[PDB]
Amino acid sequence: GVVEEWLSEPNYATSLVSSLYKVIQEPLEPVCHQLFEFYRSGEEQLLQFTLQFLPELIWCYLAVSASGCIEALLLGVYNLEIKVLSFTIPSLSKPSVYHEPSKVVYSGPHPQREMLTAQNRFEVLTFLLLCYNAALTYMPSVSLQSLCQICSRICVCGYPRQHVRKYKGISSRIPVSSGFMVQMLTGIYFAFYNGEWDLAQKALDDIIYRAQLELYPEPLLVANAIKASLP
Amino acid sequence: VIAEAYATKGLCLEDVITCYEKAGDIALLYLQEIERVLGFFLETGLQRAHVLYFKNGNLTRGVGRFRELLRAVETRTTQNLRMTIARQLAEILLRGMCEQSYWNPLEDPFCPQENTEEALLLLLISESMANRSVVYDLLTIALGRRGQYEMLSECLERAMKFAFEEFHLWYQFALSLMAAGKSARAVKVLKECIRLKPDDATIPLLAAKLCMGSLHWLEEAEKFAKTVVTSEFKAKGYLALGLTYSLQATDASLRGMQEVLQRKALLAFQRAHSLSPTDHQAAFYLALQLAISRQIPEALGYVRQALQLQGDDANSLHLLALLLSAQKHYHDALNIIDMALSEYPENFILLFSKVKLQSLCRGPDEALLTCKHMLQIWKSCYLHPWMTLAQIWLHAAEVYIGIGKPAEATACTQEAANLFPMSHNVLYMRGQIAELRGSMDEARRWYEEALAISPTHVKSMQRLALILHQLGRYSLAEKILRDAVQVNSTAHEVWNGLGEVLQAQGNDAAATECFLTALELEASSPAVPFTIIPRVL
Repeated sequence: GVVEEWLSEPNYATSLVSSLYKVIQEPLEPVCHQLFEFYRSGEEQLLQFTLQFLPELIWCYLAVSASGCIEALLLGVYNLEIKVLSFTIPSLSKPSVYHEPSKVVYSGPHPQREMLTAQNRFEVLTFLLLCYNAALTYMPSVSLQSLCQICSRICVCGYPRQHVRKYKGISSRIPVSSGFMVQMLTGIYFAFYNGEWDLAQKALDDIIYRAQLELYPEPLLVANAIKASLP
Repeated sequence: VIAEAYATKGLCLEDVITCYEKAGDIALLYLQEIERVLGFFLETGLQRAHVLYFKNGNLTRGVGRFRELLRAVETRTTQNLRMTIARQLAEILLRGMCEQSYWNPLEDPFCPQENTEEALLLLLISESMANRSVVYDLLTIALGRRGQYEMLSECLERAMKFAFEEFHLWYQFALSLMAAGKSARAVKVLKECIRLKPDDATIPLLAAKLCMGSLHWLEEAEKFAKTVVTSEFKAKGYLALGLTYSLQATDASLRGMQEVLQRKALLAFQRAHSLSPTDHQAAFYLALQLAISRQIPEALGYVRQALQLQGDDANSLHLLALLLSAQKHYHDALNIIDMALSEYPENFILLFSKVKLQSLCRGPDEALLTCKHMLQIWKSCYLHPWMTLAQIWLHAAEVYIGIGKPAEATACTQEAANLFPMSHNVLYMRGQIAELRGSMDEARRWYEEALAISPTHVKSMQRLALILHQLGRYSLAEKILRDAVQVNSTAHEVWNGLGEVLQAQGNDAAATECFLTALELEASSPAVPFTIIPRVL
């Protein structure tokens, strides 16, 4: 209805969102194509418009994966974004803007992928989540909520805690990379101090839970830091 | 005087934040001016600007104020203020700001051009002025999201001094160590963490994980796995125990020890699987131990289960293919390998198995093409991945040996030898080439070299023993083959060599025993040893 009207329809950049969410959850093609077309254009606001639907798209992809448009969209955006992301590490021995007394790479370089495979898909998803974290301030509260709920659901899906959380649907353990959980923790940390305290709490707890089950040192480490830093 | 005057004006006006700003600036200038040649009004004037700025809901102005106060030249009085301020601003940077929103402290809304950079800077300055626990958490966050775990381990190591034996900092230090790649120290700190808290099974599980891995401290791993023994962590515990037992069995010296440890591993894996029938790790590793025990049908069943749980697990698919090859179903095995490869194109191990399977049912050309493919993949992808390249060339060499072309085999082995000249694999292949060319003494010496480098290389033992057998030195050949049997009793070629030796000596009963064992073993021999699949937590 409204979605179709949106399809048929700079000024453009400046209920529809909910309906689009419902389209993503329920198993679509023109929505994915229009979102990819949004990301293809230069204007950043459209990039942000697609970026809010990113977590729900990822969750849908993984959910379908447990038991062809969304994967195409994610992969397309992935190729669109991929570049080497490096930051300098400060030294106190050198005069700084704040006081008087080497480049390191955290992401890159990622290769272009025509197809999603079991190994590359989480490099892809982790990188996409990093891109999501890069523009976190411009993200609406609803998208942050979806992010938290989805991190939780992914973390506890095939595990006993799912039943405790009363998540209903597919109960299959989704294999997850460590870096993915780290990138989760970035967004969850952001969500904590932007009004979504409770959902970020559950998400954090579940990330710690899964990181303990998966025996992942780094997500457990960061999440432990976040939990300890909490007031 | 003027500073406290503007501050007082701000107070009486309680527009206000402006007076507080001016009061602050003049206060800093006044303090510096003093130092060249404590205030209540000065404190309120300095501080209550950014306070009302954040109360207003305006973040940009607050950040600006923080940066203004931090850019001021350090005075021996403003040091603590600058500490708390730097900490708070670092917090705000990490939790309330992203990359696309960040702007340089010099820029209008060393100078850090990025968010994490400035945050890190402020945290480091804070820790430095703190000399003589939140900042370290923030450091773990900032370095955690950026994967800088070594520097993190160093920072937390700098944090260990002030601290008593408390749980959080030590556990965090251990985890940072594990993430950084420092396995041993991590294991120690983890032992101390089990000392601090025996509630959490994650800690001994992590220790066991490290011990089972590169360190190869199997005894310690057994200890931790025992220490672990909720249903999930008990499952994980028996799983780790089984992995340890299996690895120990591989390392075991005698057949008795080997069989005992393999049975124990089997029991622990069965228990782990019955604790959690959804954990595909336990199911898979159970199936793997069963494969190792040459119980192919059972192994197939539990592989089918493990795959029903996780259909795209590379190890599960690979084990399926190896089990199929064990039943001499080479084409089906190859199909399944090709499937896993359609899911895992970069996987070298899968590709090696593809090479062997193609040599078994498709022919030499195909397997050589798979070798060239592996070579291309290796070039595109690029410690020791050099061993992988050497193995590519050596596999090509095995293909050429299989055909009967000593020249090309010599070439491929020569590439491998350019990489590792005294690899026991290379030496063995030089022996194979010598046998192919007919020079048996040269072959003998090459296998001797190989066993000099790797005294347990069963293939070299087989070949050397065979050569000695053809020379007439039966006792020596037999002794060698007995050692070989101890190294790997499932090696049917060893039992055939042994049966031939015993038969030559006139010991017919024992010889036929050997031959029978060889037949039963070759009945369930996979194209690639099941142990090629790593046993890791």
